[PDB]
Amino acid sequence: VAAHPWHDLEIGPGAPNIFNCVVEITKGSKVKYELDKKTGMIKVDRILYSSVVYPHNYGFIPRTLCEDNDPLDVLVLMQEPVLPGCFLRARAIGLMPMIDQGEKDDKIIAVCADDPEYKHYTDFKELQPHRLMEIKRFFEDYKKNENKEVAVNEFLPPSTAVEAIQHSMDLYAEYILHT
Amino acid sequence: VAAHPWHDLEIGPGAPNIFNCVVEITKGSKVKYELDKKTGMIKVDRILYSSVVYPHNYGFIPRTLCEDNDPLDVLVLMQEPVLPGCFLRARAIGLMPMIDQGEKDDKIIAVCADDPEYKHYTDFKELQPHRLMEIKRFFEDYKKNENKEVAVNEFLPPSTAVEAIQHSMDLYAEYILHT
Amino acid sequence: SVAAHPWHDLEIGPGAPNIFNCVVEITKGSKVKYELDKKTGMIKVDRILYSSVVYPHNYGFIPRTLCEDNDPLDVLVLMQEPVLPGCFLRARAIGLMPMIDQGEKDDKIIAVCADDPEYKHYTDFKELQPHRLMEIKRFFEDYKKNENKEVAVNEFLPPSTAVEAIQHSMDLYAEYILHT
Amino acid sequence: SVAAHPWHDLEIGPGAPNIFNCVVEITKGSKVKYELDKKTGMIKVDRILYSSVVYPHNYGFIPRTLCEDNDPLDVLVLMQEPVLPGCFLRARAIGLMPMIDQGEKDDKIIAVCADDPEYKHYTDFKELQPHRLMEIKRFFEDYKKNENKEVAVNEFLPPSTAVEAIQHSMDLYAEYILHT
Amino acid sequence: VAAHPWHDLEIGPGAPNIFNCVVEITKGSKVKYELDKKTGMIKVDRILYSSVVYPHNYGFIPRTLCEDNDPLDVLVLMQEPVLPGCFLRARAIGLMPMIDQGEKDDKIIAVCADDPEYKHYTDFKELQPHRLMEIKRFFEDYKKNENKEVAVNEFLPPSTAVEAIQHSMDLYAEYILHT
Amino acid sequence: SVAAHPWHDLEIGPGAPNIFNCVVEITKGSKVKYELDKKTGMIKVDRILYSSVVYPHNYGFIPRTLCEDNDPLDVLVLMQEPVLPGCFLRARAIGLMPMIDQGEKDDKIIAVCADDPEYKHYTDFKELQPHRLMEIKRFFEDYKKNENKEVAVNEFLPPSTAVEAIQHSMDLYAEYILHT
Repeated sequence: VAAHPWHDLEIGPGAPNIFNCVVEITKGSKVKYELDKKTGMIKVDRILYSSVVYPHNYGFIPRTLCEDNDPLDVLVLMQEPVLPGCFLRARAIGLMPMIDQGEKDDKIIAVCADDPEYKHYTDFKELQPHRLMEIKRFFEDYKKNENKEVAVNEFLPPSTAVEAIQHSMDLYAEYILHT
Repeated sequence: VAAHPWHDLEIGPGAPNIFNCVVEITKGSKVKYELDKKTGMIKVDRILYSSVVYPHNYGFIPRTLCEDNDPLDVLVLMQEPVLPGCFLRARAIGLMPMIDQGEKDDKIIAVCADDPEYKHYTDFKELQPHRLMEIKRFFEDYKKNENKEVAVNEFLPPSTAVEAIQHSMDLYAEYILHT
Repeated sequence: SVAAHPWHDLEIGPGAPNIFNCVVEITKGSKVKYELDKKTGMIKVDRILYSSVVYPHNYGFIPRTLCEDNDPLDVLVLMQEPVLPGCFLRARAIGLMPMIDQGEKDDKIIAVCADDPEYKHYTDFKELQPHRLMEIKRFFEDYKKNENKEVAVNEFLPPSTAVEAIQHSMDLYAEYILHT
Repeated sequence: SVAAHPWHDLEIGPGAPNIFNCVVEITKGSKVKYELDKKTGMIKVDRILYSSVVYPHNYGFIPRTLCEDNDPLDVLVLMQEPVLPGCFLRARAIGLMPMIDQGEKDDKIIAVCADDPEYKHYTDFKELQPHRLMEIKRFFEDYKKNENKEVAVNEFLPPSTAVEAIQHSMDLYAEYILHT
Repeated sequence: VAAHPWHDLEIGPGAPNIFNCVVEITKGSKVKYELDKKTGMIKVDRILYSSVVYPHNYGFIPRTLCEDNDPLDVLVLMQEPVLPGCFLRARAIGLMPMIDQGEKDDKIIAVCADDPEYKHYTDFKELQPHRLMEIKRFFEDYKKNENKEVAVNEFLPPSTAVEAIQHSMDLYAEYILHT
Repeated sequence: SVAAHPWHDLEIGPGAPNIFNCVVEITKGSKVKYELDKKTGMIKVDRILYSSVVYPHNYGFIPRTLCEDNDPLDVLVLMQEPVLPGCFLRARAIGLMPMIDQGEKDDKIIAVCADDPEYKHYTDFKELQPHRLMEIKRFFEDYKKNENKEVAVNEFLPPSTAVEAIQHSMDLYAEYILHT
């Protein structure tokens, strides 16, 4: 009756537009936590190799799968840091296309649907431009001292983000059948 | 063998007087976490709509049930913040009667039984009066900017608190039988 | 060279009244009500707040301003980061928050930090999320309630009103402090 | 107006010796041993503590006091919240903590913040939980152990003894610093 | 499919030399959390009775058992605090022999294998001497105000630590068979 | 006695240039770029950093030093604990970090706190873990990138080079500030 956060937590009734999101990393963290797929526990993947910190809460969507064999990642904008392992309701407001070490790794940019400040945003264009620059720079830089290259491209609108999410929902459901 | 914190964690040998308490919210937090009953995970219910913070650690008693269909809530006084999802041993020292949006929602005021500073308190009357005022004001105010009203009444002695706990223990055991 | 009294010896700045130096007294998230000690220029604990509330933003005063209550003009400064009490920064007014505290007028400026890349581009409080304004209003209405003190907060007024209030404080300081 | 040396230029306050201004040097929870630099009035890092220990409460000194060790009288201030080094607050003595540090006497006041709603009503250290007193004693016994320095802490003495010690420091300051 | 952190999390392929470590206590904490063996949850065992804090992250090795019937404890040196309940990969660099209330209770001193600063240490002798003194003093003192005595002896080299770990791995496997 | 301007009125210390007083402006882990206001001696917010980066260590300046850019000599101080802006500590140089910021030279000292038991025993930057040096270099290369400002950081130079740079700043201060 205790849930594995990727398999057992539901994506939520309003998916793909509104979805449960499991936080892995807190805003301001230098610790890169990640879900351990096997156990469903949080593990330290690494300490970041630069004096950088995550600009926002970061995690993944339960019952999603991508071509890299992991759930779909999400950056969640909100007033407050959230603890790793806790889940929240998020609305997608953009897609951030990236290439990490030659491999495609697009990520959702979302807001917390239960944050009174942020829940009213629907589109990444409504954010201050500096914010977007800060996010882009973070992803370009956070693995630089590991001699890894991350290319970050122009963000794409919510309708693209939501298609990405629906596609990962499909890929997950297709993986669950075989098992 | 991994526990759901409401169903699988025992209430403890000394219940109802002394009980295990699962912390949901840390002292000083603006994040209102709560137990997700289905999964047993911690979720963000909301960010508080006012510039207020929880005055003390806050959570629930495992294997308890109230008329609102949730476990019985507890405010736990102690020297240190405790992380959401962690449990501790608590002694009830009072009952705080409230009405939230017309619905009865009484809460226990407790101390941590393993805090050397606080474990020796047996009654809410032993606390400084200002503390009680601060607690009362918090519950009156924390949902005000959501246009919700919470009436908070005079606190009741430990013997009342312990009856409330025993009653929730009964209501839980009665719910578990049907299933 | 001389170490500065932050009220008297810190300049208000070239862009005033529009953009001005601001001395932080209280950090965002604080339950400690620090204030300028006018005699020494040190920061003092006035009180610990009597409720489980915290300052929603950094808060301080404008140097070389005076109000009828004998104090510099108060400012709430929105920006990404907490700032330490006693440090100063450059701020731009985006509104005025009219209040009455224990029957006395006590208007406060709402501003943004002019050197924060995120917030320096705001010019008007109406550009902020509505919730933000509600949180700020509620704070000032609630923060002295458990001291049985009443604060009424009225609708916020535009930047041109803010700027006029700042200019007036500047004149009252010159009249009462600097020139006699 | 003049910016203040916090030892010399900050007044001890109208209620002294009972209630007095206190300058915080070290914040509750800190492993950094800050101290007043007597020459400049700035705060300096004296050392990082040599053990995994932290100050149990805010700690500082009383302005315009002097002890035989050539320093102001030290004070441990109990209250709800951490206070920043360099800020001052109003405190009430509730006891005296007699100690010997490397063979020299070094009594310290134990006090509460007079403007903290929770703690301002305490008048005597015996009103605190026994554990609190044990933690404080252990801290002072342990905090220099890894520097091979010995501190013996004796049983705490009542407020009337505290107040007498404060009055004496006030007199020694007037004698040695103010009047010559 | 959700893991009990002692039973269900693997010790890791490189054990005993490199092992998964479940953090119980964060660097800087006055809260002594510990694993609840029954549930696999984190619980508050006590608030420390002195004004002391853990000098480093602290936890236990999954699928290990000692003569005191608990998993083997580990102090993990790294740049950053880690949250209770999260696991990480650690390399043993020493054994710290202790006697707690007359009972033998040796503990591993390790580094995080994924911390770029610390992963390159192989031996406790490579640490500044003051660090070792600080650690030793912490264990000698942290239970003093509870009138408990902890004797801490000279640290022993990595090869001893690794034998201790292998032995606890054996004791665990021998306990698992009966069940 | 006089309250001190931290650049002018704080002594560099008896052990200089080897060991020197250092005034912290920015705390380890901070995204706020504080700096000394040379006119007042107060700490001011220069900017909030334009990237999601943080200072890797405590950072400040040496009192009674001058560089061609009209500012005291900058210092990065390694130690166990964050230190508050405006406080001073004793530091030992272990290297020099040569940089060019927007085409202008801007060498900075790398040092350790002389009163931190862990770090006071280091004498040379080569004794630090290689990763530590890479993190520091990357910080200075990256921290102004989103302001479209370029900083090139070159290989670090030994303590004897650091010490010479400090001595030179001391002489330039005496020449330009103290003696005229």
